[PDB]
Amino acid sequence: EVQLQESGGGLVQPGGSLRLSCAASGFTFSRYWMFWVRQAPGKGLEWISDINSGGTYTRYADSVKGRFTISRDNAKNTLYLQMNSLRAEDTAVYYCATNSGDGKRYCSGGYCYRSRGQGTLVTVSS
Amino acid sequence: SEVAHRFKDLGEENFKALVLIAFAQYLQEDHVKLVNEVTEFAKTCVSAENCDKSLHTLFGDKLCTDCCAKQEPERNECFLQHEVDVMCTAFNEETFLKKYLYEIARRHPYFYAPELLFFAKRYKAAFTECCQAADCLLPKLDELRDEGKASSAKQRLKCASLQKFGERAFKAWAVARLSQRFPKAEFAEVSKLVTDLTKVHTECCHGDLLECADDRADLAKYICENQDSISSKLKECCEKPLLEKSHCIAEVENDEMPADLPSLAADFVESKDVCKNYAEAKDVFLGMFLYEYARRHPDYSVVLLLRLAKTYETTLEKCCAAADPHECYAKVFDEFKPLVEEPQNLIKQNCELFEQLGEYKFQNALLVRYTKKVPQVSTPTLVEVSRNLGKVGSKCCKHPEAKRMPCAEDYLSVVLNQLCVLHEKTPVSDRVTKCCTESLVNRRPCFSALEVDETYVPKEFNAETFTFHADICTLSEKERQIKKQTALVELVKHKPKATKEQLKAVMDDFAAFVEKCCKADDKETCFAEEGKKLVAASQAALG
Repeated sequence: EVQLQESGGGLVQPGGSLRLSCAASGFTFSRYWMFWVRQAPGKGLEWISDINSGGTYTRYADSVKGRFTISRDNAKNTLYLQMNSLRAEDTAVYYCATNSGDGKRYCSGGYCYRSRGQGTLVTVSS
Repeated sequence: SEVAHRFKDLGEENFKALVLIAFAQYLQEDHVKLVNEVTEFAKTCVSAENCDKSLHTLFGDKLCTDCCAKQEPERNECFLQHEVDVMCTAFNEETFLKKYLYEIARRHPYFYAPELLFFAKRYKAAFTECCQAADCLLPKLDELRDEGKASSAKQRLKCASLQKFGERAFKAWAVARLSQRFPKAEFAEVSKLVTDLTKVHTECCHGDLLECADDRADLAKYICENQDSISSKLKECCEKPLLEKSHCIAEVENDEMPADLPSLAADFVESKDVCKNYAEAKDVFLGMFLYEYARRHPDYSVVLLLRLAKTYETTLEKCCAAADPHECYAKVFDEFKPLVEEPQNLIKQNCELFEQLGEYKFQNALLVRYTKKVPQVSTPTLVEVSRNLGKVGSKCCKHPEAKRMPCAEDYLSVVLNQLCVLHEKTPVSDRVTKCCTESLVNRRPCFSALEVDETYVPKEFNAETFTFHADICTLSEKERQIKKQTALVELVKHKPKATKEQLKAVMDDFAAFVEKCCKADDKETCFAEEGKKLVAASQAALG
């Protein structure tokens, strides 16, 4: 029943900007946390931003802080990631994740999720 | 400028209270003007020179115009090593409250600054109600005074444990407690609070004060705003004023757990994936195990849950290196059964005993029990420790079993720390130094592991110690009781292999004797005559 699905990716270039989105199914969006995690060309998962259920708290890995913003719309069951000042190193498949449900846990990159989307590719080529 | 930030946040009334405590603790009234002086500097503070200067340095540089050698943050670690009618008449109330505040602040060093501000507000409320009242201010005041002394003892614990052991251990402790307290919350929420709690505690243990009051205020801010995701017990707490609201969430009771929760075994014992999950995110993975175990078990002490998590961690470290990990750690829950049962039986047996004996004879039984184990401790120390352990009995055994282990843990942990502080400054037992040295999950079990000392040679008979005088009839119940409890400890040191049956028969004789002569018309004569029949009674029983 739980369903996450990323959108909003494609090719962009240095200096530029892009917004990602995620729609939710299964259990209610409002009651849980949401997470954006990424996978660069030769690496595993980097956990880059977190958000609490009400939207009142956010956290950012150093490597994206200042430049990124996470936020949500509980009415639309939709998570957003607003990316500005994009660099070469922001190339990655971006996913979104949550720990809603009583599904199995899956640990990777130093944290654990229960569900993840299929993940959208962003390329930041000069 | 931090001094500004905290001025703007804390306020003025709270700022001034806060400066009142730390300054007072460090110096032992004359410099109270200096605290009002600091506020004037703060308004000055908000690019003036001496402004945006480091908070501790400005305090550290100043008061020390008491070593003062380096005046830096590496000096602070060295520094840490070194009448109803009249009361109403004072009610400038602000001056009257301020003198009252200094005195509590002056009396104890490790009081948690934020809590101190709260008690004062309650003290004001009672006076405001009482003057209109024709007379019960004194009961309200007594209530508040009694609560404060315990906090200074718990805080000493918290900070020493953080110095003794790393934040990993403190975070883990916190995770265990908040999961119990807030089961319906998910893991990411709990983790958020612990990082915040730890910082506020780490700083006040640091003694910066300063930010932790602001950090406590923000933390209290956060909860009430986000109740939806925390606890269904927060509503009332979260309609009060700030110092009350905050102190109140510290005290809020445990929320109910979600119904039909799954078994932890799938995802911690039934999954092929766990060695991989452990390797990808070890401390997070372990943290979540503790979250899941804790939230299901409010009837467990925090330390117990820390043993279980430790056990589990130890099992993954060996099992994940073995041939078929899955098999190797399949039995791990069978390991948790004895760890859970040792404290439960111990609570069961001691409450059984307390129930059947009452507080006073319970204390007498413990007195016998611990004297034999450690006969080298001084008689006043054995009396006070046993006396306090007995009260633990009366506070906790009233509660059903589900509430017993956390209560015991709460009060027993303060006793054992006070005890260990005493032992360090005048050691008498190697076994005790070791139990005091050992890790927090093992402190109480080590103490539980003490045996009778079979080497101890009996104290020679002395007559005075087992003779009572008529003056004893004038004493309060506490002091009369202590009198006989001193005799008992001395009796045990003189007859250390005597049965607890023979020992208790004599102690009751001491009781019957004091009872009888304190009713007599001529006391002095009763105490001399019947004093002979006591000597012959103990001789009959014990020789």
